[PDB]
Amino acid sequence: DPKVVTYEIFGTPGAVVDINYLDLDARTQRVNDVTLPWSITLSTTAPSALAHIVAQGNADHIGCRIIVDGELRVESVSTGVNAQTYCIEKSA
Repeated sequence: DPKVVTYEIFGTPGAVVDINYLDLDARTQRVNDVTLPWSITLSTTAPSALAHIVAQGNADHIGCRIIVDGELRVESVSTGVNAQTYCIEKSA
């Protein structure tokens, strides 16, 4: 069965952020003006993949998770004015 990778961005309900995330073709995607909380789910038949995401907007509290086949792999949370959050999983 395919590997399922989910990115989550969360922290301040209703905050608006912009996002760059890596898809499972190793291509960087851009999403602008997204409301929190937010997620996207991707899948691949490759057994191993790089995954990473960065988000930033008007939230003063913001975090990210990378979940692979239901398993939490990495988590980061930040507090600060217009804070940025970054998660990377080098072997999803």
